[PDB]
Amino acid sequence: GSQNQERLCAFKISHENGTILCSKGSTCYGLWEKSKGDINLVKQGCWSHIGDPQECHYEECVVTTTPPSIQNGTYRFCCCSTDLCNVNFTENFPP
Amino acid sequence: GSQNQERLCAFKISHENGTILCSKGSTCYGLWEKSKGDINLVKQGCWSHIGDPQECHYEECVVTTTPPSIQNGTYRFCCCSTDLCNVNFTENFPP
Amino acid sequence: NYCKRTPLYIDFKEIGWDSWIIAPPGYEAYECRGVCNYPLAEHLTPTKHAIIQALVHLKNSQKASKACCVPTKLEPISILYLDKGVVTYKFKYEGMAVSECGCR
Amino acid sequence: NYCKRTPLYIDFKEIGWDSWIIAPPGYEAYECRGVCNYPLAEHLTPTKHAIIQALVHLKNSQKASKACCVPTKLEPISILYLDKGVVTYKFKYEGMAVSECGCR
Repeated sequence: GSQNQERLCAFKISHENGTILCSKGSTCYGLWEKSKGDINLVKQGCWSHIGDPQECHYEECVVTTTPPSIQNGTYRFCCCSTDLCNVNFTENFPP
Repeated sequence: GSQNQERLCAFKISHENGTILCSKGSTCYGLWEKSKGDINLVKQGCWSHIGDPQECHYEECVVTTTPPSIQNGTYRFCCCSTDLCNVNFTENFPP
Repeated sequence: NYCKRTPLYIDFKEIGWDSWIIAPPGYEAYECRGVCNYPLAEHLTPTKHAIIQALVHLKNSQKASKACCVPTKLEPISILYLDKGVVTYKFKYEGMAVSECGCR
Repeated sequence: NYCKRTPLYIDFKEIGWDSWIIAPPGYEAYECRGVCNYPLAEHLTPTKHAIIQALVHLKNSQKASKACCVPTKLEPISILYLDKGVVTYKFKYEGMAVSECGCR
């Protein structure tokens, strides 16, 4: 919960049955790669609260930063602060 | 010797039979307390070369700094760089 | 003012490192700003050397410098980066964020 | 110039500490002086944070400070001191002398 700063997140402390516990206020994250209709899940798991990255405060997994130019701008990273929020991702790019 | 930076010093690595080995370029030291005819040996042993204290470069154990004002200026410290040089002490005060 | 931790955000895009760091877009790294005044407070966890040097600087500003306010405890952050085209995840990338400042 | 170790002698009498430190009369404590220039050389053993902050300072002198040249490895010295009238000998009094400088 929020009091003990624990959170359940999807996974591609044990990683049993596609989920993982993220303690110490850690958040869920997911990394995809997308090019037109092709979408592939790369990694899922915990994201440390240390450094308090901005977009990990969203309750949904939204990609709000323009993707890096590497691999033709195909990577899609998002982090979020509700349980199992990294199951899928929504896009909201500046471009 | 000087090549291996080892030195034998008096003692009041084992401290067998009143001597002790001072490695790593360490020097001998002796601390006495003196007030008129009363002289007493307090401690003997090794003095680390780290910090390269000035008066430890003497080959003889000479007290070349004015004693500290504590305990009526009775303490007599000296350090030296020859084997068993801390057996006794000689004085050379500014006062 | 006094040596404390102060905000500092790192934008990997703006520093030119999104070429190899996929995630995050940035993070709070913090920094340490302020003067180290003698006597050095305990929360600044001063070393014995920093205490001595600070004192010498007080007596003679030319013989020694002040103790410097620097990070004394660094914490790790989560990272995703590319290594020869290989995505590499580290839950704890050491030495990235400042949790405590002090005088050294 | 560049961040390096520089001489600094401590005279315990002149700093007023012979009241409790019987020996030595003094010792070479050294200090660290110089600028930390980007890129931070390897012998300065820079942390990841010091590298990032140095880069931000280069891009924007107001957003971040330079990395500071501070002692990164402290060594012990031998000491004789008084504790409530008790002579106390330590072959290794930690944190007293600087063996290596670096950027942090």
